[PDB]
Amino acid sequence: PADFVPDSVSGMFRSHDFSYLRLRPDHASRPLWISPSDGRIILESFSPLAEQAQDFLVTIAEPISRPSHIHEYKITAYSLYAAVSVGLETDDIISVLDRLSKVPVAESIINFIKGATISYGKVKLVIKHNRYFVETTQADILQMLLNDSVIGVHSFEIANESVEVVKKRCQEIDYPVLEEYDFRNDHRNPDLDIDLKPSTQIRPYQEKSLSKMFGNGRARSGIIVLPCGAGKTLVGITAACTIKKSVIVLCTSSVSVMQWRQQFLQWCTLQPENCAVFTSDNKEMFQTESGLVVSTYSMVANTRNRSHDSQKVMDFLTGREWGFIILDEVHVVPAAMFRRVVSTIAAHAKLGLTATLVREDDKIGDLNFLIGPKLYEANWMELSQKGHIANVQCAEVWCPMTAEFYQEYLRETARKRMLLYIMNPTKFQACQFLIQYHERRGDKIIVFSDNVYALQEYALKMGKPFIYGSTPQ
Amino acid sequence: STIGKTALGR
Amino acid sequence: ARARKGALVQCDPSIKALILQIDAKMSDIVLEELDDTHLLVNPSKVEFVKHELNRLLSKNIYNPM
Amino acid sequence: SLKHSVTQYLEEIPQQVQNRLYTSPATCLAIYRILPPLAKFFIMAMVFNENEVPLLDLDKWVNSNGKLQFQNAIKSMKSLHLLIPNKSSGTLMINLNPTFKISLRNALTGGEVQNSFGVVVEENVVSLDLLDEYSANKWETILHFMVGTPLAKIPSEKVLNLLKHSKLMEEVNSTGEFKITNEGFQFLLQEINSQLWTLLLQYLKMIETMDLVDVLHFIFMLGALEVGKAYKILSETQRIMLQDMRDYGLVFQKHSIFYPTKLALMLTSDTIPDGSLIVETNFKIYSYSNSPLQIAVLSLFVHLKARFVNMVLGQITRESIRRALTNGITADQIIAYLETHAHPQMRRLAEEKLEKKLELDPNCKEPLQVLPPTVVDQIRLWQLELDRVITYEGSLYSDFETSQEYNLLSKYAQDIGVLLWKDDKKKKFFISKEGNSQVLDFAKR
Ligand SMILES: Nc1ncnc2c1ncn2[C@@H]1O[C@H](COP(=O)(O)OP(=O)(O)O)[C@@H](O)[C@H]1O
Ligand code: BEF
Repeated sequence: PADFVPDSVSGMFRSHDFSYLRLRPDHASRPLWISPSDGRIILESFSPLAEQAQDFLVTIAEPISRPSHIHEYKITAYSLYAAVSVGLETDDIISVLDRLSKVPVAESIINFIKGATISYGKVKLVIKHNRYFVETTQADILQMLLNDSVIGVHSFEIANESVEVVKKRCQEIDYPVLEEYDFRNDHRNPDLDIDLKPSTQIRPYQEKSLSKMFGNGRARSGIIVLPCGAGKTLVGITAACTIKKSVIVLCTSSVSVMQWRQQFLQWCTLQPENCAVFTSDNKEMFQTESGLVVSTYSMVANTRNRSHDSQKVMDFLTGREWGFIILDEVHVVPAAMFRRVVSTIAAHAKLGLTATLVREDDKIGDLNFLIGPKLYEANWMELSQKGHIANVQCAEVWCPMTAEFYQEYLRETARKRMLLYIMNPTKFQACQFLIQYHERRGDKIIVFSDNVYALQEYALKMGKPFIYGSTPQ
Repeated sequence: STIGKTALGR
Repeated sequence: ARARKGALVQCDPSIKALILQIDAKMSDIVLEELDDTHLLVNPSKVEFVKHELNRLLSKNIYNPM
Repeated sequence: SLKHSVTQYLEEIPQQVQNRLYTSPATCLAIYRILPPLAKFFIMAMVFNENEVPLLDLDKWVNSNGKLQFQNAIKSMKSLHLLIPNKSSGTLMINLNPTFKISLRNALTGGEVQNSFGVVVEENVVSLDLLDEYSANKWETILHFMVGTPLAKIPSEKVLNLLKHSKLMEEVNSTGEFKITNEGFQFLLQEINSQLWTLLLQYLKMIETMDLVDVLHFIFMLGALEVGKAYKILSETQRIMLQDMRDYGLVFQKHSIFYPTKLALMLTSDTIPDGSLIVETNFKIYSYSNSPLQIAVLSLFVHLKARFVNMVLGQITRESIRRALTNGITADQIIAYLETHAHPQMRRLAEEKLEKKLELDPNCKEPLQVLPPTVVDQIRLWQLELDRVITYEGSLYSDFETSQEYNLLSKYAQDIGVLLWKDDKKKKFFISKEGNSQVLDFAKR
């Protein structure tokens, strides 16, 4: 920004005017606009080179909003920390960013990418016989790690419980750690010979998600985000069947845990003998050399009171050195206590499967040092138009509160006001009309309600079955 | 687009 | 034969109840209840009830930053 | 509306002034072009023959199919008093105005014209570098100040006086500021041709005691002039008028000779896009425009977030829409602006959506909506939010001795359209402040 006259309307843009830079002659082709200050990226999805960037942008920048035509990404430290893992250096990112930008990349953006892209690839955490060694490939790192205030070819031991500290400590210091597994050269752990039966049909995006994980040949630990119903179960199954090692699955429900075993059996050749479901109903464990455990966080993250029947199983889980962990619905692992399982269970590879990667608190970023970076993400509309997921006409009905009910809503306190505006009669009428209308259309309807009293009242009024927390499995 | 029409109810 | 200057407020049940609540807190607002959709209000308070009601309704609307 | 607006003004002028308005051929050659095609056809027929032609002869020319057009053509021609109906010998004879006739004959056949088209100094200037820049900037200043965007060089009092005195850009000393109105956004929504005619038409009505014909002898003559050339200097009123016209970016003056500009020729006749924008379901806006005029008008109802040389990106929000509505901008105009300034990508996708809709069921033809319906619905809903509370100024009538009297007074208010509410049970009714005195007076009688 030198010798650049401001415009009479520049006042409306408070230090956001980016006209101080000039446009390149090939603007009509290049699809990207780059914000030199906020790091935002505006992508033209209706111009050539749109597809070549829609995947490159997903790697280095988290997506803010991706509407029909104009996509909006943003570059942050964590997004770069995700891209730095899969064989990417600063030069490649800068080269492509300049090659795809209508405007030249500002120095500020170049500075941001340079800072965070050089950290990757000098510390490795390995596991041996349930003992965790922070192995480094050069001697110089000893004067850094052993002299760190928090910590405590050369390899040294570290407390199992203390992994969650050092891994976060590694982030603050120059070098963050990467959890790579060379399952090809791992012989000590007994193998499990399971493969996808020929009837399987690995969809493209599933292959892309796996490629971002097994690109180099050593399984990377991270998170895969796919829309609801995209087939995340088969993604985990394929990862288990390609690593070919004892695997454990954690899922946040009893119905869902049952779903996983049935899915695992159906899609691959996992013999039923080697599968054990550790839920509140049955707790038997496979005695075969290598097997599979599908359990839940509530049955694995408990600390204080475990029953005698559930104590032997937990010791069975802890004693062996597992080869793969599948954390279904990984948006709940950074909670106060669920994260403990990631440390107690020994594993050389960790995968996270979730359609939504968001939580109200600030603990979402904690996933980086728990299971690793985010490997792949997929659009929702892209899979919708390709027939992989259904199209939905979202609607929001405005049921005006009747005069009689509304008057009480003014006086009542916050906690009871909720029950008051959940049970207004107009909502009953709207739900009854929609249910009848869609039932005539031969549709299967689901009626959600976080409030149980309304759920029961609606169900008993309409004579329909209902499910809530007190229900036996 | 049903904006101007009367509200739903009994 | 008797005329009474004022403002005729036409609205819906929800707005009517809010005006009554404002009238309860400040007595002079409502001069007379005409029907379930009409209220007679003090001329000086027309510019105040109209401005105050919007503030109350602002709680129900989610303005992102 | 262009020819309609200019024609409509020319109709209201008294006949005595129209006769004087046709003395200069320059004006005649301009008024002739605005009439319907059939009107011009008949006018050209009568101009060269010094006789009187019965109306039935004119009727014979038109075919049965085009009979309707013959009614508008004759009506519009008679309204301007160009065609004089003379009835004699039992026939409704038709003749052309002698002054209009002579003027047209002089214009076409190159007769003495008394410099109606002006003269030439043969000292040309560069059109692209100066004329385009001068009027574009001058026209830019008036529109920028109109939109309310801050600007360094404010226009002179002449146009400022005209702006306020018009419905455009209502102002109040107590407020101390100027803001655009319902007609203001409509004015900004009109093409350059109509955008210029609105100001010139308002100037015509504003002037008082400067002849009305002279101000038209200049505007219509100004169309005859061709851009990029000199014209030496005319009526006394046309001198101050020329300087006044200089403030609207119509004529450029170095300081003896004046030069018309692109807008000068833009007055007579007609003649990716800049301003096209994309609106997403996320209520975002991306405008492919590089012009402070477009950015300013977008700022009326858009919360701008940043800009690049090629495009401008912002977000639609409740605050911006409320800000525009408070100024009198209707949601219908806003959607019109978005639809008529839509990017080709939106149009193509909308066409494909329509094609798929017709592919499954070709029975119904859904309207082609370029931009998503949710944005339109939300904007209209916000307008309803502004319309929630309804208040009228008026009086309440009560304490009636007799039902007859209550019905009599209330029914009278209904008849004159000043009744806002009534209740038979309570023998009460409310009438607007406007009709109070009429109801009181009727009550006494
Ligand atoms: N490749 C595939 N072939 C057949 N069905 C598939 C495939 N991928 C996913 N599905 C189906 O998609 C549905 C949702 O799968 P699931 O793993 O539960 O999704 P998610 O965990 O992402 O919500 C199931 O019916 C599953 O069988
Ligand atoms: F419904 Be899935 F598990 F995202």
